[PDB]
Formats: sequence, structure tokens, C-alpha cells
Amino acid sequence: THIDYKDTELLKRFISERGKILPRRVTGTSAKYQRMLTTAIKRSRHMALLPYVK
Amino acid sequence: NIENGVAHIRSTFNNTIVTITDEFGNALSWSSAGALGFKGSKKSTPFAAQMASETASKSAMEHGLKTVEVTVKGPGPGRESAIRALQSAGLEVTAIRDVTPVPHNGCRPPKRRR
Amino acid sequence: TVVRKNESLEDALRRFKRSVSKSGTIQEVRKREFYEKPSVKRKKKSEAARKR
Amino acid sequence: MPRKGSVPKRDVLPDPIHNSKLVTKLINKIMLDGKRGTAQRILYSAFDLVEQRSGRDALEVFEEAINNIMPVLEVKARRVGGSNYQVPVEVRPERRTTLGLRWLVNYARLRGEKTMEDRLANEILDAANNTGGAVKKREDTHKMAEANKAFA
RNA sequence: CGAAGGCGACUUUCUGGUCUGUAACUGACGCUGAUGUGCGAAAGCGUGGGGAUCAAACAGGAUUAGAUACCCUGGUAGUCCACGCCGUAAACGAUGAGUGCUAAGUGUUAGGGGGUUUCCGCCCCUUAGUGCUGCAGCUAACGCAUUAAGCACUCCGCCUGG
Repeated sequence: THIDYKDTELLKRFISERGKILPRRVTGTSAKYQRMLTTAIKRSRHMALLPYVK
Repeated sequence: NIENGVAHIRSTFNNTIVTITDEFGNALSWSSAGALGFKGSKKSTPFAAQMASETASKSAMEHGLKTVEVTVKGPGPGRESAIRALQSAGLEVTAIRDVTPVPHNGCRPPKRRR
Repeated sequence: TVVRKNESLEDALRRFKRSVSKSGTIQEVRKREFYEKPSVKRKKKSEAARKR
Repeated sequence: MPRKGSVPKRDVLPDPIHNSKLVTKLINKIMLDGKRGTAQRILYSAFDLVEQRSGRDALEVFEEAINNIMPVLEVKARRVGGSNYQVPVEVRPERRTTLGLRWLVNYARLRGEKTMEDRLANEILDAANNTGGAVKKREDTHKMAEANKAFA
């Protein structure tokens, strides 16, 4: 699914205040778990948890 | 009026220049890369502020900066010893703020940090 | 953002190095500034999970 | 001459009088064809003038000179190409400048005649406490490559 | 993934479509080929920007026994995006697109059946592919091949001197 903003409870190891994702082999995941890692976390991680750049 | 001054250092890979300024923008003076015989962007050497920036800082004597806080926006060889002119007369190098911006990002581009 | 004290400045050769690289999204920082080519990196751009 | 390169060199042997080759290489500066008939005497009217003008023999006050001529520590650099790239370096007796025999202080023979008989006794004692004089043994092989800082 | 040129920031979209596990079901209802489908990258291409970067030109420098050139900031446009594209690339698969195999193997993205469930992992079946090799076949050889440069049923176009 598209895990929402507080839906990083067992995933804030992956979340960061300042920009750290774990890619595929970093968690040993396939192309659904890594994919939620890289897309579905972002609703919590990017919009008001990561200043990209100015 | 002591303990007030920042060596806000605009040092890239070259161009070891640093303003011996206040903690915020008022800009007293400097021994920068246009100050100790050089011009800048080939001064990848500390002698902007190897020795002769604390010449300026102690000719001022108003900072008394126990915290001189070189603030960088890039690399530089002479920048780690651009703070030797904050150790020469000994103004107690205490911080290294080597950061590029992360405010956020105006529009269909103007531009800002990478 | 970094304040390091208690170090010499002819020894600042070692103090100016160690707060740089640590970021898993070091790219998703950079976003909207300066964007480049993978040309020689097309040796390694069939790559993991970007969109395929 | 590459592909090939360069490898170390030769040296000298002492004498049964004092067990010293510092005097030997200095005679080998003058060792005419095996006929050292008074090249021996020219050496013994050169080398004796540091042991005579300075009271101590070849091993104490001459040591002020002959601790500092062909090396233990000299100036040298490595394969770095056409740049400055200079730093102090420890060395062996292969290529030679700062413990036994080499370059500057001690031209024994450089005064106002065209002689060898008395000229060697003339300009000899300047390496009493390793103080310059004229080009035979050390002085100027110590102070090479420590100049540029700002506009380097 | 797209008709291609090609397709890249991500929250999202249609998730269109791939996609494999189910496929719930009337009775040839398709490939190529009159139709017709669209564009195809740039050099260049019909408006503000554009000389801001880069950048030809010019400057200006000079190797060692040789420039204005490798050298380029000011800088000529151009570069570039909010209104028009050509039908060209090593778009090369030098290898056209339907029915199916060629001992087959191979580890694997997807989606599944699962055992064991693990501590989300070990083992078996799996295919669009993914690669790897590798049987037959292939041509002179290059070298191709369960996914052609083979094998038996479809069309297309090419040319049998250039």
C-alpha cells in the first residue's frame, strides 16, 4: 500500500529527519518491499521530513 | 564587547577567502585571498588566513572571539589552515560549519543547493 | 551545522573531513539544482528498482 | 641511458695507520697511476692541517666535518614528475651527501699559486666546526628545498 | 513501458497496458498486408528570452627551434524553455512482424502454487521475459540458437552483378 504519514512505525529505522533511505539489498527485499520502501515511505519521509535542497 | 565574531569562510576547492565578520552580517574586515598578496581561485593556500587574519583580528581586538566558527560552503586546502590565523594570535577555533544550503527551493527554477 | 572544538589547526587536515558523505538519499537531497548524464554509467544503469 | 634504470655505485677502503678511509678517498682524488710518489706527501700536507690547526685527530674535531659529508640523511625525492613535491628524506650510502666524503666545505688547494705542493696546505682548514670555506666536502648540501608557502 | 524518436526527481494519476495464479465464457471472430495511425533525436526547425552558463569568431597568450589552434573568460549568434518539426543517427538486430519447438540447462525481476513458514528466509513447479551458456540446425567463417544467423505451418518487402 501507500503507507501514510504516521505509517512509519516499524519503518522509521528507514525514515530520517535529514535524508537516509535503505536501498534494496540494504534490507534484502524484493520488488514489492523495496518498492514500498522507496515510494510509500515518501509520503511520510519527503513532505515535511526531508528538506531536499533550497 | 568581547566574544563576538565569525570567520565566515567563502572557501571553495580554491579561493581560500574568509570574512572576519560579526556572527551575523555586518562584515568588519578580513585577511582573505585578496588580502595577503593573492587574488583568489588559485589561492588554494591558507595565507589568506594562515597567520595574517589574526593580525586583523587582534588589530581589531573587539571580537575577543573564543568562538570564531569558520563557516564554509565548499572544500579548500588552505581553509583548514585559514583557521591558523585564528590560532596564530589564538582566538580559540571552536566550530567548523561546512554546510551548503537546505532551505527550500522557490520555483520553476531559480536555483539553490545541490 | 557542525561545531567541533578541541583540535589543532595544522591538525585540521583531519578535522575538516568527517561530516560529509553520510546520507542514503544523498541524491534526493540535491533535487532541483544541477542535473547530469549517466553516459559512462550506463555500464551500471539497468540498475535496481527506480521504475522497473 | 630507461626501460633499464640505475643502481648504486662504488666507494673506498681505509688505511692501517688510523683505520680511516676519509683520508683514502682524499688521496684517491690524487692517486696518480699507482705513482703516488709525493701525492702521499701532498695528502699528508693536506689532511694533517685539520688535525694540527685543530688540536684533535681525525676522529673528534675532524668528526665535526666527517660526520657531515656522504650520507645518512640527505635531500632527495621520489617519482613525482615535473612538480615541486619536496620533503626531507632519510637515505643510505648509495647516492651520497651528508656523513663521509662529498661536496663543499673543504677545497684544500684553492689559493694564489698554480701549485699542488703548498696549495693543499693553504685553503684546507675551514672544516674545523663545519663552516663553509671552498668547494670540496660538504657545507651547501643541507639547505635545498624549503622556500615557497603562499604563491607556491 | 511506448507507434517510434525513445520512455528518469520524487507524494500521487491512468495505472492505462506488461504481468503471472485464477482466469468466470460465445464460437475463428488474427499476423502481415489497399485503407489509414502518429510522430522520430539532434545539426537545423517558424515568437520573448539567449551571449545567464557553455560558445564558435575576435582578443590573448605562447611551448621547444611554431598560432588566432589543444586554451578560453568579455563575447557573435547559438545553446534554452511558455506558440511549429522534419521523416535523417552505430534509431544496428547490418538480421522485418503471426502458429510452435531446436538436450536443454541456467540464477533471476514480476506474478503465483506452495512445502518449510522462516525470522519473510531454505527446497520444488513456474512462465513474459532476465541473462548465461548450451542440443540440433546455421552460413565460408565470422558467429548465431528453447529468446537466431535452425527447425515444420503466416504475410511482408528486398534483390539474383554491381
